[PDB]
Amino acid sequence: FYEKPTTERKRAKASAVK
Amino acid sequence: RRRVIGQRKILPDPKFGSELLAKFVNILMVDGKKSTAESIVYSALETLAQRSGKSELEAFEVALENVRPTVEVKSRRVGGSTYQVPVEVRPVRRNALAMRWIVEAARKRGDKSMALRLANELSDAAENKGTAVKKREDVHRMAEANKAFA
Amino acid sequence: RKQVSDGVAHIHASFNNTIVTITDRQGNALGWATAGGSGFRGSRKSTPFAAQVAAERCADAVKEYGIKNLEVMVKGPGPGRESTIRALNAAGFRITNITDVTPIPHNGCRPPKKRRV
Amino acid sequence: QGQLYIVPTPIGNLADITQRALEVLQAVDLIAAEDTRHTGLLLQHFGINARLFALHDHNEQQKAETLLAKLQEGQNIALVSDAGTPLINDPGYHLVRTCREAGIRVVPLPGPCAAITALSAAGLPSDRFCYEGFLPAKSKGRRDALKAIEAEPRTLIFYESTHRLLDSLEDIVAVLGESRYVVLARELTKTWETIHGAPVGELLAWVKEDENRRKGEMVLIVEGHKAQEEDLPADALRTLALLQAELPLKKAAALAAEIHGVKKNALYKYALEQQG
RNA sequence: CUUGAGUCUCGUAGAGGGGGGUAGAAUUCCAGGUGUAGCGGUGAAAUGCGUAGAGAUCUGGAGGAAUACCGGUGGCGAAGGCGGCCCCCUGGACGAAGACUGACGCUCAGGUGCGAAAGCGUGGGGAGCAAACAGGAUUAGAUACCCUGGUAGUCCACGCCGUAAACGAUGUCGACUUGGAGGUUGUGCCCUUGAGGCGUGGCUUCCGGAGCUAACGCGUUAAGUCGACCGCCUGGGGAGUACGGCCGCAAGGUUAAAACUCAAAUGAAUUGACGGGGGCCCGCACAAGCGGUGGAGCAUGUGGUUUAAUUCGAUGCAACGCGA
Ligand SMILES: [Mg+2]
Ligand SMILES: [Mg+2]
Ligand SMILES: [Mg+2]
Ligand SMILES: [Mg+2]
Ligand SMILES: [Mg+2]
Ligand SMILES: [Mg+2]
Ligand SMILES: [Mg+2]
Ligand SMILES: [Mg+2]
Ligand SMILES: [Mg+2]
Ligand SMILES: [Mg+2]
Ligand SMILES: [Mg+2]
Ligand SMILES: [Mg+2]
Ligand SMILES: [Mg+2]
Ligand SMILES: [Mg+2]
Ligand SMILES: [Mg+2]
Ligand SMILES: [Mg+2]
Ligand SMILES: [Mg+2]
Ligand SMILES: [Mg+2]
Ligand SMILES: [Mg+2]
Ligand SMILES: [Mg+2]
Ligand SMILES: [Mg+2]
Ligand SMILES: [Mg+2]
Ligand SMILES: [Mg+2]
Ligand SMILES: [Mg+2]
Ligand SMILES: [Mg+2]
Repeated sequence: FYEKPTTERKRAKASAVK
Repeated sequence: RRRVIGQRKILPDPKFGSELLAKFVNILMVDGKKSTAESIVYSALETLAQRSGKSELEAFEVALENVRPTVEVKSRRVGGSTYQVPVEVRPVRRNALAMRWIVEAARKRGDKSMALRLANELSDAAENKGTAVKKREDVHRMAEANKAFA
Repeated sequence: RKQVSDGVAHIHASFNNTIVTITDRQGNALGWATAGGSGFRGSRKSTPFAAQVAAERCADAVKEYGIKNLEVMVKGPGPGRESTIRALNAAGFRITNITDVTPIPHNGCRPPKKRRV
Repeated sequence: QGQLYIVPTPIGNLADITQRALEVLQAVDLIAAEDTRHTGLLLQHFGINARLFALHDHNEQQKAETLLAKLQEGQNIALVSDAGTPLINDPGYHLVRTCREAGIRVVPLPGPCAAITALSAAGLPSDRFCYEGFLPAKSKGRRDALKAIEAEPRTLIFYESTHRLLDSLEDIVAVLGESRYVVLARELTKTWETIHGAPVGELLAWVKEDENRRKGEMVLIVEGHKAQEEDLPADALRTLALLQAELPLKKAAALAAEIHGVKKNALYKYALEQQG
């Protein structure tokens, strides 16, 4: 896929920063 | 931990500098029994020449060569869990760890007083007896047997 | 044989094997060793121990040239990254600098599909 | 302690069941079945009630230990399949092996077998035969399998599905030749039962004449290779062709003859004929 | 008539679009030098590559594809989407101060245009990737993940296809309605001393009041209070299927039912089991030791054999020197 891991990593944007 | 500290400096034995004899009983101090061992070592070695046929001068450390371990168990936190990971025996625990478990089974194993236990249990090592030697037979279970996961 | 006395050590570290080579300033190889070529075999024996064994074997093979100072280059990751470094340093060698030359791509070619295990 | 029973089931005609099989089915506590629902319907037709266990090849081994534990507890387990008898292209090998190695009695029962039923009415020598089951679904694999058994002198039994009958027949024509005699037995013990024997080319042509003739389940009986030694070994010819591709013709023929220990003149003539 | 909507002047940011150039890294291949038995892969292997010299290292060359760092809940675009740098052509938006036209406006069935990826037609290109496929391994045999290769496809020019969980599951436009914390672009004033303070715009992220909501939750960027217009829905399955019409080279797309059958289908949220998602706290649970059982002979008791009985009960964690 080579794109799903990028989306998964970007999902963590809202983990604890905002 | 970032850095590690070594062992605490301890003065030697003025009599003969026998660290093994001092560590045999110091770790086992209880109920002020140090005086008993201090007064018993000389009295025992005075008559041990005829009691066991040998003097506790050069034969006191001739059946303890196998005591010195090569691998020891260390609780190390790796992979998010504790594990043994047997590494080379560092001087911190190469002898102290093995020495602390010698009188753990030869303390009151058939005498009413420690007058003859301490000397006899070690003198019997010259006659394929004793327990300090066989203690090393248990550390091999977790060392050189699980190299796939260690 | 040429007694150049100066060279550079190239290390190629991989998840399955490690390669150590010695060359001169003009890129001319003189000796090499590999973890799989030093008695070890299989990924289960690709530990840094095999890497240091291969480094020691390469050092022994190249000692004939009388090299003393080496510049060491690291290529890619792998368990045998620092083990090879210490193994070759201990074999009577004067380290100069550690250079990381891993070929990082600037998103040029699509990487192979990743494993699902 | 309890024994395992290998009880065959009808191959399409309910009336083709044995009385002992019915008694065993009613006399056991658990029935391991390929598809519980199917067996359940069959049991209902005979008015038999018992426990059903989903045992198929996908989870065979996984549940083999559980079945072994149940048997050791003194229970009696009967193994059945959707049709015919178990262990013949049907689940049961791992369970039977585990039971045998664990010291558990195995009681087989006679019953329907599609291959045997087809062979009985095949009209071909039955003294010796080789059962091969299904053929590879891929063209390359099917061709390789057919080539491997081209020289087999014994009668060959194969299983076949309506989905790939035409392709399998075409592959057989290409590999074994249209001169071979083949018998196709379809829908045995059913209303549309039909057994037709003919040369492979004639058979194929007849089958293609109507789609109705390739519907249902099928069994193929292939006459064994004839006892003719005039033809030279095929491996020598293949080696000669490969060496010709890689090396000159004369050296290729000499090397092939040397390795295979056969006359060089015949190989050279065959190579020249093929080249021409 | 000028407030709505537009035009002119100045300036601002922008992966907005089309076309042409060019730069660096990397992969693959070709060739040369040094060098010599392994390399590659895996949980372990094997297929594969290598003495006609691989892999490693160096030094040239060819080619295609994509633009590491910057890079950000950053920016632009009506949507789909848009990331090296430069040039040419070109669209939109915003801010200061004016001048101008004077309702020129909003929404839109049909209609027209645009429209991810896959796919199709013609002709090129093809490094890496990769459906299909081949082989290896695994299995009694399979399938399935796993490994080695590998063809379309992926790229370009033209034409067709017009479908997505094409989503913010929120149609477009306008007005009114408590507040905080940011980000990003303007602009006016105070010593811009500067980063700052005072204000005034556009876009955008988070929390939250009234209000709303089945609840979740939304909350000035509304799912709040209203107004204009358009599209769409009224049980679940049948079914976005059949027939017909239109479109298409094809794949198919669009419009779109009925018979028959069920008494449910469904949304939100609550309570507990489950759990390995996880984290945490405990208990010789584990860790580190002490002593035993299992090793051998006895005694007791149990399971079984025999017997006329070897009475019966517990006989997985909760029985076997137990009832007794
Ligand atoms: Mg079925
Ligand atoms: Mg079956
Ligand atoms: Mg642009
Ligand atoms: Mg512009
Ligand atoms: Mg173009
Ligand atoms: Mg290049
Ligand atoms: Mg925008
Ligand atoms: Mg006027
Ligand atoms: Mg319309
Ligand atoms: Mg495309
Ligand atoms: Mg096609
Ligand atoms: Mg095309
Ligand atoms: Mg083409
Ligand atoms: Mg295969
Ligand atoms: Mg693959
Ligand atoms: Mg490949
Ligand atoms: Mg749609
Ligand atoms: Mg989208
Ligand atoms: Mg929608
Ligand atoms: Mg919800
Ligand atoms: Mg809110
Ligand atoms: Mg609502
Ligand atoms: Mg309905
Ligand atoms: Mg349709
Ligand atoms: Mg139609």
